[PDB]
Amino acid sequence: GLPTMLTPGSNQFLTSDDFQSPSAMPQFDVTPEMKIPGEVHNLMEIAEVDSVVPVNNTKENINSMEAYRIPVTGGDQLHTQVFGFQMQPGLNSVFKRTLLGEILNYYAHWSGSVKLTFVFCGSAMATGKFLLAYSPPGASPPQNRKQAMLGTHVIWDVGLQSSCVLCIPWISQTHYRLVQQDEYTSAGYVTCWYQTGLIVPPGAPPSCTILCFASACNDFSVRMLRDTPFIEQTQLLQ
Amino acid sequence: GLPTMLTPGSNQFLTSDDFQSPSAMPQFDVTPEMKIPGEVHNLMEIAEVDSVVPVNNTKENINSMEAYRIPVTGGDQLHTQVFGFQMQPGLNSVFKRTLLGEILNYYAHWSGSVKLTFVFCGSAMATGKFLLAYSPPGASPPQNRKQAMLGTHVIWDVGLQSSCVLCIPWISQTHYRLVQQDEYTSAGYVTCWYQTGLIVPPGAPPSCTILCFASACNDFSVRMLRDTPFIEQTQLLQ
Amino acid sequence: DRVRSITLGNSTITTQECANVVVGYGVWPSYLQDNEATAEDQPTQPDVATCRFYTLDSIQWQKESDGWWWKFPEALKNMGLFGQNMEYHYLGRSGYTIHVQCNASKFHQGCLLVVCVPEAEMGCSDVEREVVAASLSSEDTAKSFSRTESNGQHTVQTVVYNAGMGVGVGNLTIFPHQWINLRTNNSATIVMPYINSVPMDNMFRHYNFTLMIIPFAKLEYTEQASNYVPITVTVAPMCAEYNGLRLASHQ
Amino acid sequence: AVARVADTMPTGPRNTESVPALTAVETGHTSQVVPGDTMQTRHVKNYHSRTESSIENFLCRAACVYIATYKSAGGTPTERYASWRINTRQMVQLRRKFELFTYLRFDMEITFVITSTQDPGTQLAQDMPVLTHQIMYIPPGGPVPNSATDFAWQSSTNPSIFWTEGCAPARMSVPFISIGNAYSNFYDGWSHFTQEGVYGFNSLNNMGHIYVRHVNEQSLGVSTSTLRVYFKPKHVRAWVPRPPRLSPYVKSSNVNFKPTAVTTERKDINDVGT
Amino acid sequence: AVARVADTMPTGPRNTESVPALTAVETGHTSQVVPGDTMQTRHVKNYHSRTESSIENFLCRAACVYIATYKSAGGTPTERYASWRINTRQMVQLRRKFELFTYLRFDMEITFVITSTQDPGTQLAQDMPVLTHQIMYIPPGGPVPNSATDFAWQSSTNPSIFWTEGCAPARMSVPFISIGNAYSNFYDGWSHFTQEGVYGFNSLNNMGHIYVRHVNEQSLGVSTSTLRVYFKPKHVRAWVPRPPRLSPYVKSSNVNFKPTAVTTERKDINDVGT
Amino acid sequence: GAQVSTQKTGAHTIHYTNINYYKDAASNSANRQDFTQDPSKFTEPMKDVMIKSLPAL
Amino acid sequence: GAQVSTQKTGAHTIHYTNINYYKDAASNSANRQDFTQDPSKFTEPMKDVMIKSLPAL
Amino acid sequence: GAQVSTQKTGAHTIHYTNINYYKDAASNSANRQDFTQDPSKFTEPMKDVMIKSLPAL
Ligand SMILES: CCCCCCCCCCCCC/C=C/[C@H](O)[C@H](N)CO
Ligand SMILES: CCCCCCCCCCCCC/C=C/[C@H](O)[C@H](N)CO
Repeated sequence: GLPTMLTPGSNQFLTSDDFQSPSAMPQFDVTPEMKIPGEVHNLMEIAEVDSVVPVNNTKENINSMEAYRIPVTGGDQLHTQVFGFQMQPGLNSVFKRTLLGEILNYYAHWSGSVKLTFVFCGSAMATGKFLLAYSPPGASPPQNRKQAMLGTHVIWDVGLQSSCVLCIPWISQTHYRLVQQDEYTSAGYVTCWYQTGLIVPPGAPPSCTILCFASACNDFSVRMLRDTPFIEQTQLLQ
Repeated sequence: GLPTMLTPGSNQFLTSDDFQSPSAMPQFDVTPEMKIPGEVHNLMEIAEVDSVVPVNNTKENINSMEAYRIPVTGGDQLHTQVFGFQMQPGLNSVFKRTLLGEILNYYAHWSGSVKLTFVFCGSAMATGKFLLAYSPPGASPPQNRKQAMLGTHVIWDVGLQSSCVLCIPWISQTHYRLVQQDEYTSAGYVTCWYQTGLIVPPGAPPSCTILCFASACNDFSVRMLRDTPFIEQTQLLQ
Repeated sequence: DRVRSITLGNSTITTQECANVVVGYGVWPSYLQDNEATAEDQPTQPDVATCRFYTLDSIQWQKESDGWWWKFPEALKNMGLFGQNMEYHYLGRSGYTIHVQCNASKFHQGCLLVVCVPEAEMGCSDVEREVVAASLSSEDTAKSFSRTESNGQHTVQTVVYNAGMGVGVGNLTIFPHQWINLRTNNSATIVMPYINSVPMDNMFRHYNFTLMIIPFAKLEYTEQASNYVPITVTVAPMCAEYNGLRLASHQ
Repeated sequence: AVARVADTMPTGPRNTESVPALTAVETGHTSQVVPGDTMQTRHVKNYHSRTESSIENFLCRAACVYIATYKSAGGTPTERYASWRINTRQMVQLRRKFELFTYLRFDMEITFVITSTQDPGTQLAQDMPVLTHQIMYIPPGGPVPNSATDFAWQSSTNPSIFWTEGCAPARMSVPFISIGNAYSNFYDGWSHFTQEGVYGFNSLNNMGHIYVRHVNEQSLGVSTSTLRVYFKPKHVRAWVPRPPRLSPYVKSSNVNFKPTAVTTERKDINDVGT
Repeated sequence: AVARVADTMPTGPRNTESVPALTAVETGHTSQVVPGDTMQTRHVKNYHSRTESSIENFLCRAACVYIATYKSAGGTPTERYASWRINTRQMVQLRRKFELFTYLRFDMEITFVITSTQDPGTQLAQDMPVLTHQIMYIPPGGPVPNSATDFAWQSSTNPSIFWTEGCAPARMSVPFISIGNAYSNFYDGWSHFTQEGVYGFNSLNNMGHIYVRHVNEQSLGVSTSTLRVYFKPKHVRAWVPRPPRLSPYVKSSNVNFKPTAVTTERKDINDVGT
Repeated sequence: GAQVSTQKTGAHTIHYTNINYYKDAASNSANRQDFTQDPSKFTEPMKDVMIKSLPAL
Repeated sequence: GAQVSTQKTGAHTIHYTNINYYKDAASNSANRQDFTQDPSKFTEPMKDVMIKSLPAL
Repeated sequence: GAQVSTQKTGAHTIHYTNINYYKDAASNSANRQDFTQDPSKFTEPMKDVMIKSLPAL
């Protein structure tokens, strides 16, 4: 018949090929597709959804509901930090188990800008102002509000609108960062400091609670699928 | 020659492929096709034919002709059921051995609406009325005619036309049901009760006989061929 | 704007501090088309007698509380004529509208997460066993979460941070959700369409979705203030239709 | 599209003289009653089809028809090769599928699956080349080989296929090779005109034989092999459908049986439980 | 091009009443704030894409779903073949990827990787031909083979693939074979209408079994083999995304677990070091 | 030679190509897409056409 | 039959050919180049369209 | 799809055919027939163009 020649790579099983195969049951009649609501076309539609960030994960708070809550208090204030964590959305104790960081662990590279939304869950008579800073990784982490005001920071006035989005920009020298980061592709730190402080009227609870959210912007991207280092097994499940 | 690459699935024997093969005896002259009457184009032309249903299959009646006959009687009546069976056309003692249920055991999934035709084989002077009910599987099976009148039921007046088709609808949440059914894809029950009762003149036989038929409608479908669990062997037949 | 009003049937619901209306995964509850239907017989469609607001039982948000859940449509078994069509018909299909309301004060504080979890399969507390139906959903009261681990042999694992399913409780925000912040919000309304893999399903052996209310930021106040902050749930079916009429079971 | 099923047209209430449910089976007629005649239905667009239930999709699946073993030993030359008078009656799974129809006319693909092993005993092989098998088809009347290494294994006109072990299974196509115009699965009659001889289909089966052997001596030990023949009927036309069989088969040349019950038993006539 | 990401439009200073950072999460709304609302940005032309993060590029990678072993020995005929009720719950790496979505509808390629060895003991083989394996799929309700060399291995209607050792792995395609309109990964409900029976997805799994055997006796020694099944879902549509799982799986038929911590611990809430 | 025909898909790039390589009609692939039917020969084998709504006798 | 489509290259002879050999739609290769998305169903599942610059409440 | 290009022969039926079978640009064969060059960047990396016959200094 026709003279061919078998190249290298024949009779192998590559797990991610796109080949045709003969059907086991031919002329099969499939049930018609009904319009089920909530169709996922892309995995970035899930990572663009805000989810609560366990920033208070100091044991013993990971076996309770207190991991998601941030303590703020009364007098006097402002020589104390509110919270602080590195910017590592795929490899961190803080937010690798969130909705953004779970899909990030299925990939090796990531890129884009990350949002952080902060809800103030105190009473409706409590005032306050905070400084929400982000720092590029060139230098040492800040230790007070004089070193933290030089980076990218917004000032959040708590009022009738009880949320503020600190949008971390994408500042790096590479187009992509690793998910399992290192000293090369480090992204920096995210800190929070008291601007003025909580002023409550008499008869109000003196201490409140801030919740943290994290999601992706519209220029987020992932690349290089891999398996997650999150779930394991030893033998087959019966 | 031409550089190819052998994909996975080479040199295998899939029993249901559609491949070309070189002819053993080439340029063979075949006898011409003559018009034999009774050509089968589809297997649903056989399952659409009524066939007698052994609803009286209580041993000892399966080793006789009495499996196909339904007893009806005289006085007084109507606190008694005529018959009753589950709706399971592929897996039942009643009608898996009929013409509809034999072709159903060659397939795994089935769908559509099933007909049940009832011939009254009593004398031509005997009157009577019956209730032919079908019940969806949501609740308990009925125990009298007050619980059986709420489902899908027809009323059959025995007269010059001695047949009545109780057409079981296709009511389910899935587009297909299994042939070997279970608690998930159960279809319900089919019962029969006396409406008024048999009134015969003097000199007539007091008891009669009803025959049951079963076939498919024009919206019946089967899917997923498999072997029947009906015939077996141990060694090769000599 | 902060004022809304939702009128269904012979019942209205008025609010004065509303966040918005989350509408499922985008779509509105509707009737089953002729393109997708598989039941052959004519479906019934009770407009006013079925699709109206039903007020469930009230719970108490304590300062040490951790969460509750209701499974639907099993929670409306004895609610009016919606529960009478479920027993008589083998098939059912409906969307819902879940209004959850909890007003406290300008001096109270707290937060809640009101999710609607489709096919919320729940895990047992004794592994290598199975739950029973009396431990998944009560007749009208709420099944609550526990702060510690559940020790029972046939109950749901009602620990709160695993949400009774094995997942992270912070990652429940994929589902249609609102937040009742007592600083800014008073009520939370969620319109859920019919989400299933089949076009219709028997609504006795299939909980379509589970409503969960979980306090992330707990409730605190001062001794001058009130000490009873209740939550009330008001759920209306929407575009409900049924098939397969037989005897009532059960009962 | 093709070949879909009928839709249920919507129906309201009625009070008519035209009753479609009341019929008469005595005419030998299966009724055309759809569910819209006995109850109120709704307009659904049924998108199901009957592509999986046609004749060609039902029979175009390969099934085993024989299992034949042969040796490579010394002595007893009947064991050095295998024979098969060609049947579709020895394996039951294809025999029952054919016997739903009276007549059949089709082409065929025939796949040979040969699987060997090493026979035990002293003086084993320990280094053997690959085996090669010759599978000769003898049309009715040809020279039958008495043993392996015979003159009839030349096959100048008999079609033979040679197949080394380790490759894909051998496969060829065969046309409709019958004398008549349909493979008669059933033949209610005799072989002689005096109503004597062979009653049944065994007189109509004149298709030839199949012989399989090792073309290699080996010279040290014995290796048995198992030929499994597979039949896939394609381009199938079928006539006069029969009822499916009830009692289990006994012989490969008869429809003889033992009388079995019509179904399996159940407790009562009204046995809707459980 | 498709499907690229949005560019950051350039931004100068501002003093507006239209503040985009201040929002309200209480409405259940994720904000659409790009970095140009809270700081001065520059016009970059972002050429990145989301082709690697679609549904079809995420799931079209083959993963193991079972590991089955079987012998070629004499005695204990349950070891002469292997069984598998078809699941996607026994191996965790594909179970966790499916369970991010509630419903799934796809086609599939199924690759069988069979790898044998020689069993120890006296009376070894020392010269064996190649092995051949039959991998029969039984749709739900069919005849189950009790052992090897059974009548149910004919497979006139069950799809079977025969595969000699040394060639490429066997591979076929399977359509969307479910009863409903989506493979329900989660099923919050029961099997009986009285709220009794089997709670969970194990009542919805009615896909059939898979049986694998040696078609050759051998006649001298024993050789074990290990079938590894691989699943690649293609033409994938998915609905209703779920949170990914936190606690490790225990059973292959349950979502039962033991309560685990939400994350890993760290030293302080303000722990930017080191 | 290129007999472009349509594939099998379910109703809510669907074409394939097929060449006949051998010189015999029995060498071809199976006719899996011939979906004709005529069930009137076994369901209604009457001399007179019977109407559903009209009575039989 | 020759469905000439474009390959995958990065934006700063790019066409390939594909034939469908088998008669079933499940036999085809993967639909790796369908890149639609609609994230508004989960990000903005509201009844009223919310503007960024306008206040929410 | 048939990208007919010329073979490699020495200056004193020279065409070949090439199809792209796979959906990725990294799957292609090597670009062995792109023979551009620009040696002025390393040989003459000057700000002013230098003439051979004119003196440098
Ligand atoms: C070594 C080369 C082998 C060539 C294989 C050809 C041998 C087989 C020819 C006969 C097969 C034709 C199909 C026979 C069907 C049954 O005989 C009929 N159902 C009975 O009439
Ligand atoms: C020897 C021939 C073997 C033929 C192979 C076909 C057997 C496999 C058929 C079932 C595979 C369909 C995909 C199943 C997926 C899971 O069941 C769903 N995720 C659960 O509903």
